[PDB]
Amino acid sequence: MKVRPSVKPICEKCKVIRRKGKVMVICENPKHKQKQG
Amino acid sequence: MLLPKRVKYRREHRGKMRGRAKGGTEVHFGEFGIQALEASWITNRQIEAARIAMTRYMKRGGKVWIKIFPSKPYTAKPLEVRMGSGKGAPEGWVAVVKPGKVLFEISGVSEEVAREALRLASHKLPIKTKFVKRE
Amino acid sequence: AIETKKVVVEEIASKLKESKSTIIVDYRGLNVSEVTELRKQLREANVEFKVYKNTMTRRAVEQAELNGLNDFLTGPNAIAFSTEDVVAPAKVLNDFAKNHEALEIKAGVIEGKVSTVEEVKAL
Amino acid sequence: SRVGKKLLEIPSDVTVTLNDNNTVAVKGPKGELTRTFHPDMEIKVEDNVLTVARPSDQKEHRALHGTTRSLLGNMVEGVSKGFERGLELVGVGYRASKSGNKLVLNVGYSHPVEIVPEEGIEIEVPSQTKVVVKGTDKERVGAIAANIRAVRSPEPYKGKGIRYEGEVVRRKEGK
Amino acid sequence: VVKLQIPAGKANPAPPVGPALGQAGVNIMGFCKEFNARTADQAGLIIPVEISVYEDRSFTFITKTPPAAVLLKKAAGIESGSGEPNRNKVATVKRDKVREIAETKMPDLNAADVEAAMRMVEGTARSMGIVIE
RNA sequence: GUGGAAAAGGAUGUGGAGUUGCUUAGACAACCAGGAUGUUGGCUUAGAAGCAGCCACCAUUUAAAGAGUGCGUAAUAGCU
RNA sequence: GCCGUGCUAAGCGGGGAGGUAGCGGUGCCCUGUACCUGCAAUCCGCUCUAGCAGGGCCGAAUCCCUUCUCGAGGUUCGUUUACUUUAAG
Repeated sequence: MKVRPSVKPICEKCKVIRRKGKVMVICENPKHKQKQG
Repeated sequence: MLLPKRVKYRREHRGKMRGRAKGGTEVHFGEFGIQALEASWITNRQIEAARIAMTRYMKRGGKVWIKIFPSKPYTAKPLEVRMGSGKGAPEGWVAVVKPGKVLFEISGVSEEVAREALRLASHKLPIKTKFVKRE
Repeated sequence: AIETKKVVVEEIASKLKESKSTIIVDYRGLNVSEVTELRKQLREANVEFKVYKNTMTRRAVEQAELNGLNDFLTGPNAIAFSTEDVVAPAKVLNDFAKNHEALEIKAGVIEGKVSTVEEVKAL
Repeated sequence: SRVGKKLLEIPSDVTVTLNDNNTVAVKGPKGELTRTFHPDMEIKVEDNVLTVARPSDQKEHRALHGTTRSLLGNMVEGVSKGFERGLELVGVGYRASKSGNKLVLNVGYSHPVEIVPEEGIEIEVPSQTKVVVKGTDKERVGAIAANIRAVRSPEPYKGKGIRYEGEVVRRKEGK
Repeated sequence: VVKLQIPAGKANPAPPVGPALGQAGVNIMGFCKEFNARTADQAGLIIPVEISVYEDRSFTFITKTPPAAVLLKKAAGIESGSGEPNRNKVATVKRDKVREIAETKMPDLNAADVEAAMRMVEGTARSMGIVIE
């Protein structure tokens, strides 16, 4: 995870999922997994 | 590092800002411009940092077209002194910016790279900001 | 969208002077099969046969309504179109029959294509 | 581009019934599955024809209208044929075998790991490494498969432990 | 099926090819005599050989024409061509030599015609900047 | 639990008003097929052939193959 | 070619958990009776596989290849002792 209040897709394989009140991202590369707040 | 080489009076009032800019309401000299929406002070270091951001990302261009120059000096007292006993020393220079002011102009660079350069440099200024193109 | 109309009307101009045609199904497009088929039709005959594959119902009915209203069976799926102006095929059709039956994929066991009148057993 | 208003059909010999307003019970050749929904949905059963009907088309009504047809269709082929998840295990000494009505694992641990199926969902060992779970409901089969994987999740450096049939795992080089 | 660009210099030892010949299931030394007999017809060149194993465990070896721009280095007089594209142009090759090079690969290529073949050699020669006269 | 405390910034949250290409001569997705040849692009690695880069931006029948976006010790695989 | 005069060099250990479809090496066992300093393992010389600088070699091959060996280790089985740790009875 990367808990950062700025979440944007690093690579083009990332897609954003609006989950539980915190807009996460999910990608095949686990380094690109982050969630705000 | 933008410096007026001579000023009449090196200390002057802080001034008040209200209302839109008198001039510079439209991008006229380049083809893509950037606009202020909120009025505040912008310093030498902020102008210089934005110019380094634009020039170093674009690595090419006709020219950079800075559209504002800081003339107002602002003063500071030395640290931890009892307040009073005369106005402090001049510390730096400030360009006063009202809303509807084009800050930077760009000519000769294409669409998305101009958009990326102006976003990358508008992130380095304290004021809310909008892109604009020339009619 | 009118470029579709230009390619339609030039294919109508082709098929009006076209005398003969041969059923080829555009599935199972393996490279060695299609290169050997194209090289052997280069050996057999001229280059007049086409590689055009688009078989939507706006194309086949528009080709059929001027001439040859038997394209309802060739409406679905994908059928390449071959145009033959020079020499009446017979040994060429037997060549197509033999290289379809002795492996090297099938043709649907002769779907048939209306040269002037042909539905069954193009040989 | 719509999955909600498409038509689904009972393939053969699978009985369906509506005993309460939004509780549907389906008995196929394998067994019986019964589920309950909120009453805003509407289901009608013609002979080998099932139709779904929503009162209004809005943000979450569209979601529930799509997912109820997907759910009912998925459970009717599940009660038709059953469903399979296979699990491989990669390792030079890793073993998994069948003990009665239970499944025993020994992968790395001093104690063996016991899995006790209770819901009539079968686990079989065709080989020492390959194991299969076969069941009626996709939710329960996936839950049991995830429960087996959580005993040892696969590790990135050497491909080891429990994994699914054909999925890819990340390869990290250790020096 | 596997491909091996066997030169006429040496086909015997293990450091050049090794397991590529070893893992095919055919004896390596048992066909080196046939490889040398096929190579001596075109000796002084690098012949590609395709080794194919059928379902009946039968091994077939097919030799082909050498790759393009092999004789272009000999026509230039320099073994290694110019690695900088299209501004260092030393090899000035006549169209008669271009036609001969195309004619040597009339059977091997899948190009339509001699015009397609000279387009092929233009597309190859434009990478290292070889002048075609 | 906004109401009932607060910013630069981030987002397929949502309600309104517009603009713009495809829009049944069948779109976006889904599934089934196609993925080659010169050519293993050079030349330092006798290893690189997409696995670093001086580097082109060809032609074949293709409206499909770009000298290439991807498991891969370095090519060779169900693969995109 | 009997041999003699001024001079040499290929070369002066390998195998078996090893590393690149790559040899040498700073564990381990061996015959050693075959030389010394440095670089070289979350590594270096380096590619007909020779580890890289010099010298101690009469000096050319009995030391470059061929039954010329079993043996000093890497092994699906060891039901043939027996010990030791967790448990179906």
